[PDB]
Amino acid sequence: ASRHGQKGTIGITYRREDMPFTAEGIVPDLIINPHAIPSRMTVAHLIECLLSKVAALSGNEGDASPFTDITVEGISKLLREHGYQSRGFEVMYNGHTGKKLMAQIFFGPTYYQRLRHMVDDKIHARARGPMQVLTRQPVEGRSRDGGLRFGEMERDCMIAHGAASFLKERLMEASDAFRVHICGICGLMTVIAKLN
Amino acid sequence: EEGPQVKIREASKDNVDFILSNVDLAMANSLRRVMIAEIPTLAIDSVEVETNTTVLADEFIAHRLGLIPLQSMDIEQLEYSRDCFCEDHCDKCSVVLTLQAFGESESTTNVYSKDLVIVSNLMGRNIGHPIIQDKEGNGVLICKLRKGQELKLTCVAKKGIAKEHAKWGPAAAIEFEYDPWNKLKHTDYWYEQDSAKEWPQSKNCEYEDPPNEGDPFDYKAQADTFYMNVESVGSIPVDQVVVRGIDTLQKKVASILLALTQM
Amino acid sequence: ANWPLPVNIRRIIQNAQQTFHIDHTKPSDLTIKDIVLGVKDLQENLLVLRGKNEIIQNAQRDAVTLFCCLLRSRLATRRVLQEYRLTKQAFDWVLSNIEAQFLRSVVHPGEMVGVLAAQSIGEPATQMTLNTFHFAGVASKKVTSGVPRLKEILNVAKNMKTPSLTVY
Amino acid sequence: FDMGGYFIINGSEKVLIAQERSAGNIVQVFKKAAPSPISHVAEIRSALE
Amino acid sequence: MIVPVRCFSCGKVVGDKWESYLNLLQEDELDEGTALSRLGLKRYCCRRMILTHVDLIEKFLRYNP
Amino acid sequence: SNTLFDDIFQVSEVDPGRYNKVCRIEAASTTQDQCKLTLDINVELFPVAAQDSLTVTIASSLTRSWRPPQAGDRSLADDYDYVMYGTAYKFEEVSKDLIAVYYSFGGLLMRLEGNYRNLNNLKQENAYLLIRR
Amino acid sequence: EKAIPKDQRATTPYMTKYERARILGTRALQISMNAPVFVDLEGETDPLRIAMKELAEKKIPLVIRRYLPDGSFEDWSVEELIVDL
Amino acid sequence: MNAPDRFELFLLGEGESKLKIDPDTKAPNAVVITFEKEDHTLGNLIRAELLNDRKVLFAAYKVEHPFFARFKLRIQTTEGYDPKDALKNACNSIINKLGALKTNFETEWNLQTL
Amino acid sequence: EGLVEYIDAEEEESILIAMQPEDLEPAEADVDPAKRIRVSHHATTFTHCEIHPSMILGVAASIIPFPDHNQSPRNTYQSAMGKQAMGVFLTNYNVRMDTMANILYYPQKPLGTTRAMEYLKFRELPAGQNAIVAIACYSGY
Amino acid sequence: TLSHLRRTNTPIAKPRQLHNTHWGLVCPAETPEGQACGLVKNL
Amino acid sequence: YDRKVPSPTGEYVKEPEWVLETDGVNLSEVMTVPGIDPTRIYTNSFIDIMEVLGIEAGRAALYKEVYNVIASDGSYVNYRHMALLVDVMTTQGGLTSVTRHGFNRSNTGALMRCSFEETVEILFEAGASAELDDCRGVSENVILGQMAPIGTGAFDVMI
Amino acid sequence: RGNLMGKRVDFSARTVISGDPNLELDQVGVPKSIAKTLTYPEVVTPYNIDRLTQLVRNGPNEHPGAKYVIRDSGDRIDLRYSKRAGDIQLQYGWKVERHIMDNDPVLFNRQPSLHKMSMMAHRVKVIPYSTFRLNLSVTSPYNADFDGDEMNLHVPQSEETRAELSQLCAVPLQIVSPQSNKPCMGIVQDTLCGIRKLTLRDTFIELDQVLNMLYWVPDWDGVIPTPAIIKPKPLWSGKQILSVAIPNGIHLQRFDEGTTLLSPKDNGMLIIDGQIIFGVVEKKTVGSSNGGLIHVVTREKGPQVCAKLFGNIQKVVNFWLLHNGFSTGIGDTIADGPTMREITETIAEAKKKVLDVTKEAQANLLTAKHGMTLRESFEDNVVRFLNEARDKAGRLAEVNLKDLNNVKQMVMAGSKGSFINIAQMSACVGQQSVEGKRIAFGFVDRTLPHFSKDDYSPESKGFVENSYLRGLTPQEFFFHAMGGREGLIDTAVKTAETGYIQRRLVKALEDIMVHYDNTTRNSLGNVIQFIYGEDGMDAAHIEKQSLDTIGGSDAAFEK
DNA sequence: CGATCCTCTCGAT
RNA sequence: AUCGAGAGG
Ligand SMILES: [Mg+2]
Ligand SMILES: [Zn+2]
Ligand SMILES: [Zn+2]
Ligand SMILES: [Zn+2]
Repeated sequence: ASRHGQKGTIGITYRREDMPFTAEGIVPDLIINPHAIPSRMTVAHLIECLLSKVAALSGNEGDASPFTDITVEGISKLLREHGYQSRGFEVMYNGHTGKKLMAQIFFGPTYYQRLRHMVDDKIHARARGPMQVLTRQPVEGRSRDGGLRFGEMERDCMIAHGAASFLKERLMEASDAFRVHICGICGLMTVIAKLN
Repeated sequence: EEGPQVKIREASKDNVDFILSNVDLAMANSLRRVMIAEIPTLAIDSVEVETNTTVLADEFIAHRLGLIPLQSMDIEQLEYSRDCFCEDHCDKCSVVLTLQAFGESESTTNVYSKDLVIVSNLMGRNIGHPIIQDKEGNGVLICKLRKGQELKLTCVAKKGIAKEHAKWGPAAAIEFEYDPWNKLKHTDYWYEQDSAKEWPQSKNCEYEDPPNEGDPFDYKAQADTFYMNVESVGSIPVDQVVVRGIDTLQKKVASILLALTQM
Repeated sequence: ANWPLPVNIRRIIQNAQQTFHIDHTKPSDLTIKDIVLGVKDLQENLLVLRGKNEIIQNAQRDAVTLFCCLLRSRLATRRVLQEYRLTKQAFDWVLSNIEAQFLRSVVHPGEMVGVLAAQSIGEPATQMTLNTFHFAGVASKKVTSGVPRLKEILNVAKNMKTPSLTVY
Repeated sequence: FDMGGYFIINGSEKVLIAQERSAGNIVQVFKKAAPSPISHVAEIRSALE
Repeated sequence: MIVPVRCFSCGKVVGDKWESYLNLLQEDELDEGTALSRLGLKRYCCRRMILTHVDLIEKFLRYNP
Repeated sequence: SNTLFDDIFQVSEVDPGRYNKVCRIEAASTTQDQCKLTLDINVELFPVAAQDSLTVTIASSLTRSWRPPQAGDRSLADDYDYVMYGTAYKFEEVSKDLIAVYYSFGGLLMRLEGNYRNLNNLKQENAYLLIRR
Repeated sequence: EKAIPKDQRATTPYMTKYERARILGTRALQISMNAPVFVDLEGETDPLRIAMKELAEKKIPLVIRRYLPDGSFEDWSVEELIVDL
Repeated sequence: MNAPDRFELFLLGEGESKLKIDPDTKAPNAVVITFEKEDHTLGNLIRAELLNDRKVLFAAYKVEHPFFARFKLRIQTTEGYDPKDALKNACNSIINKLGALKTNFETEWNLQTL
Repeated sequence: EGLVEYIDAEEEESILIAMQPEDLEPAEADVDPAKRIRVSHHATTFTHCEIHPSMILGVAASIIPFPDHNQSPRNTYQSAMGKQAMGVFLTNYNVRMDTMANILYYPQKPLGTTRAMEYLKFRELPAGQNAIVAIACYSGY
Repeated sequence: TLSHLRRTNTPIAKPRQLHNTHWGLVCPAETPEGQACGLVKNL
Repeated sequence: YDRKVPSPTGEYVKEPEWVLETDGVNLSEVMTVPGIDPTRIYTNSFIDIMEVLGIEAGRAALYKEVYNVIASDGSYVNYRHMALLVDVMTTQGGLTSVTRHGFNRSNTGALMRCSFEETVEILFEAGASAELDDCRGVSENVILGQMAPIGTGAFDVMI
Repeated sequence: RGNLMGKRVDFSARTVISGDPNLELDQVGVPKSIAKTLTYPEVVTPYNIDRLTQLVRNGPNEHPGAKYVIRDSGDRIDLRYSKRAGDIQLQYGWKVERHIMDNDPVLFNRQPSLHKMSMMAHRVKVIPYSTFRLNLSVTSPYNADFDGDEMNLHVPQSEETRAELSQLCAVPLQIVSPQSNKPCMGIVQDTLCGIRKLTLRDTFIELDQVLNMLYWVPDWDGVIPTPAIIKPKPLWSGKQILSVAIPNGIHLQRFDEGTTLLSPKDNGMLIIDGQIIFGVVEKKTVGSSNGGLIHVVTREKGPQVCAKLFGNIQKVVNFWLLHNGFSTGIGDTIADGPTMREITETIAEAKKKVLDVTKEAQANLLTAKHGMTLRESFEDNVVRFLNEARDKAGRLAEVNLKDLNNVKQMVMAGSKGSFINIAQMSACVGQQSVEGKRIAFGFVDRTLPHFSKDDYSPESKGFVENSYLRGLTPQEFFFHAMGGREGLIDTAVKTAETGYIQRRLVKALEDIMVHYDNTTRNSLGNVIQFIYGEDGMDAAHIEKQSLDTIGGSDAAFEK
């Protein structure tokens, strides 16, 4: 994530050759979607990138402190003084073909954070395993090799669909399921099942 | 001579600025791609750690070791270990480096790429000597030691391509520009008032004639004449990054031609 | 005029026009008897209920009252000819299409409608922003809306926050 | 760089979370609901520090 | 947490320029901008590498063992 | 077969409504004092100005996968400068005698009005627009 | 007791989505358990795809007992039930 | 953990062969060559050179998924011309072009002083 | 020397605060269009001045570049996430025996800082990297 | 860590709202999303 | 208020009309006021519509209400859905709420009502009044681990 | 509740979700390791014996393999340990618990599952890497973004259980929602954005790309369409090549505003025999709109056909855009020097309006209407002058943005962003409210201690005069912060409240289903509706249709 | 007697 | 297991 409430998982890794490139030969370490911008309205993110680009060029720390008189225009002036189009845009060539892109890419340095929650500490699959003692139901948690909970909300979904037998298998074959002997008179779990 | 043409503007020990005139864009780019990913080089692929009383972790150190540029001049004389018939490695497929450093002085002791030493039989081919451009002569700073601090490790440097791991990249960035005046209209300049005033004029604009407005759009024109600057890390010289680039590509196009007769 | 009804007739017509390559110059091979009776017969065939009895027959008749309105307004003598310019081939194809599409459009016994409706209201309720409204510009627009209102409705609120009488 | 301010209870670092309480000895008046018989109320949360 | 060998973006060797960089600042009394360019770090990806580096090893080395 | 319509037009207006490559042309026939033409032209490929006198032709000849020119001996029905291919979509009779045709050249629209078009232009997936001088 | 005769059958002549999903399921189950196949499996091997063919060619020998709310039922043979959808 | 070995990008597996010729189901004299353990470096370069052939009616390539190295190249030629030969000619033309470039850069490099 | 004073909300009630020292009290009598619109003098009976408006924020929020240019929740969101971002929690990490310890190989000091980061020890123990980012539609992954 | 050591908890008329009086005292941004939003504060 | 009403020519026309809005309800009295349109009078209090105009009007108003909540949110739900909910509350003769007070107090299977709320106490008077569970509810068959009579299981398959 | 209506279950997997432009709508990208854990109990029949044998021989560690072999008398053979794991001569009637393979039906879900569309049957596609992968067009019914979400996967263990999924729960068969009688899946983001760009009259593509784009469509007939232009260049339009993704017999008409069969501005839509004639393709055409390509395609061609459509449309657009590119910079929030001058003066005239009204209120010259306070009116008035100001300021800004403006572009396509977004970012954020009213005097007669007592002015009671571009002042910041919070507070409330509502609705109507006599009844068999929805029609099979006898003049009716 | 779903981790008795 | 805290969407 960026310092602007911009959560994001790696969708894919591309090697240098497949990456869009600058005429200088610069290439991104990261590609964020333009669609994650207009709704969120996190303008500071775009400004940070602008300022940070001038910072790396001039070899000066960027003043991204709040209540100041640092303007986008003022930063844009200095970036142009470096031979780059003032609003962060840069001509980029497609890694696959080498052809120029019809769109110029707003590209520059942006401080990104490597957060907790990594696929590998999260993946979990279970296909029969540890059963709780009382309930005789699959145990809880990835850590204990547990069974995922097919809650009522999920039960309701299946009903809607009209899948009577998938709902039965989910609640019997996977999870629970037991064979009890009933008295045809009192109808209770009394019967002393002396099998064999 | 015949097809693709070259005019070298600038030439250095680490950079080559040249024009790739009378060439297809698919060719200019595939060349740029091979220049990045596919030229084989020599890089450390195995670290056996005997001692580590350092501030840094085993694998942290092992990783930086992989990144140190090593002489790759005679890389084709060295074999890929996966092709070699030896059990594991030898001198036909690998170069063996040693690193031993101890905090002798009270003052912080630095560990450079100069401190790595070749143990393996080189068989007189220019290979494995860590690349040094540092004026002082002590290449890359691997590590720093205090006092009781020690580091004893053995490295196995192997042939490989960037396509497997970036350490095997013989070059840094390749600069690449075509049509500095946008006469091909391959891009559509984003502006506020004037595209011309807002977009900085290209270095290579001097090398081409400006569009001239009193003329219709050249619809038939194709992209030829490519302004390029290939920069090498030093493992291989710059002339070689481009020649070996051509070769690698020539060789991979040849493998297809050969696969057709094979089937 | 616009109301959710099964069988998109506009599309059936468009499809017949393309399928049969209708030409706006050549005069149709249709009759008033063909169009007038044709539509009338199609109506007797748009089944929803089946039992031979009066109650179930009147139930059926009622169930298709509105669709038949659309059907008539769309497939009327002048429109069929002056507008659509159908041929007897294209016209009979249109009739069999509606007959089929309608019978498909019917609900299947077994459909778990109760849950469906409950989820159908629940889902968009969780998409509700502002327990107030955007009517905040005027200080005479204060009416219980959003989730608190839906909460009032469902609980059958004796003491509602915004009781209002709209006098005509 | 460690700032302290925490404890070490059985080798575990503990932080006492600042507890927000309504200040005592403060006199406050409150209007009371339409069904309620008392119109307004004056309260005092008298405590000895 | 020591001077990365090679710039993540392009790969230009940067793990041999740190001590040189520090000297240019202290001894030559230059500024970071002109210092980076004197080391031949023309591109900003290569610039952020050294400029933005925090050398925590100097701190870790201070620990007695 | 051959030609379906062929006339000389006088361009009144040429509007690039928020487009850089395309322009909507407004023309009337030099001959008939009723014949209209409103058409989207790619000005980047063939520019058009005001009062420009242009020869417009609608043919149906020079079906299967498109083969690149390959002018090894290839002779196409053009002595023209600008040629499009399109589809007919509406035939609006603007009352009494005045009739109009609608052609989309992959979204580049065209509307030709007059009368004498009659027994030629049909709901053909065909129609090649050819423009010269 | 209880039933409904073949004549005077008010339920849909058209098979429900639920009817065919349960029908294909039950058949796919039989096929998977080495039960005989009543159609020439043209290059086919999947039990559901085989049941689908068996339904397409109307050779599934099963009957839907259509219960009404009062407890009464209407027996419809897969063979007679129309399969539009 | 579910990440495949990087050598799988350029090294052939068990049963894996470089080219796989499959005659196209729809078009006549059209063929689909499946290049295994190959990216845009060869696809684009071959596809581009195939367009330069006047008797080539169609030539397009694709990478159906980025996880896997393989790419598909569709070639359609004129009556009498075998697309395998069209690919053959394309390959040689590329090889010849590369040779010239090698020699010309070599010739130039030898003049450049530094 | 009584040049500064400690004020609680109860007392804050009885006082008049100027935001800026300069911009809030010199004299009155062209403008930068780019610069934000700031209201005139109006009230001029000041008893105190704000030491620095950026001080209204705490630890997590003092790390955000230009929060004054962001929608209000994005600032709450980042405050929750900064606490989940790896860095160098302490120099003695190599010496502590703790349940989970996440340490960034080569942490980078941000190219875009807040004046508050000097006291927050951020450029000394950073938690993140200065990635070259492209906002672009590419493979659509 | 720093942030943890400067946390406030408020147990149980409008406790969750960023009150005017919080100016310069409690952080306007720093608060958990849901459950204890506005109840858990940072100085 | 704005009003779409037919003109003498036949087409619908916009005709603005004066309407009175009230903070408070006394339907019984206000409807019998001279000068008003008693056939048109409305209240968001559907409970008052239920007492004054009857159950069917109660149902009608109850839908108009549920509708307006969804509508205001710019959202659209198919009539039949809300229609069903509204009828469920209605079929009882009065207004049965979707709370443990309302719907859950019904004659439905003891095991199905306990699945909602007041779990134990529902099952307590189930034993006390000696209730017979129909076992026709989704919930009972979910508890019993049997194929519920839901779409797929709403019919028996024969040979 | 925790053990009976819901319970923990076997054959269940979970992980982080990721976007896949190369996966099919109905597919799900299952990580090898997961597929390797989860099994299907497959009975041995001559049809599978050869595949099953090889699989039992592949083992539990090589993917297209298995763990466990069940024989007669019920005993399990653990393939990872068994000495005879290398042996095993399979018998018919035995079971092979095989690894989850490509094209198996799987129940895929995202919690909260308040929709039947929240649980769908997917086609397994065993892939490398650790994330579950899905087609971006299945994002909405699940309500999932890839910001760190996790999804749940379930495996049917029976032949009828796998049939129930593929015949009733399958993604293509859920495309058209019965909830809102419109589709519940459409074209989104890059695809929605690129499609607009590709479908411009100005968008002209050539041979090289055309051929590539054509090949990209799997179902492609192999016929190169005739270029719309055959003059100095064989040049195709975007509309042309995209029309390739559209199947034959597809007819679509719209008419928006300017739309006149000659569509001057390229508005509305016209598609005949699956070929776009005019009109730029955006959200109205290609979104989950009532009368869009998708509702038409599903009802005309079929679910499986429509499902394929997404992929085809994705494949072309995605590719075209991959090569065209699209960004968003700081420059896209920047409005003209003259525009800002106008925006600034627009707010300034609102300020006077408020002040003059304040002067009027303070003079007792204010005369409030019936039913509301002299103050209640004042506040409502000021609130209005200030909202108007922001709307007008924002419109001034919106009008200044060119068609090259990336933010304007996203709005135009309908991918991301609305007016307010432009307005707040580039001209003026506007007034902030808490509890409906504007910023309150939390301090005695003051919103903040930087203000004088009794100040009702815009700036004082929370009016943010600045844009996010210009930046907010400390006061503006704190006030924006106050309203910001209310949003988060009631977000938390709204989610926990609606959650309870949902359950009570679901419990109340659980047992309501259409019986074999078209009746709608509960578990007691009590009539709720005599004909479902009063017409006995299924909700998905319906759509808004114009009844032509009701409208128009009696003159036009007769005509 | 109710007051969102699901999920992860850790600590203590 | 229980009880509790923190966290993710
Ligand atoms: Mg999410
Ligand atoms: Zn008994
Ligand atoms: Zn060897
Ligand atoms: Zn670099």
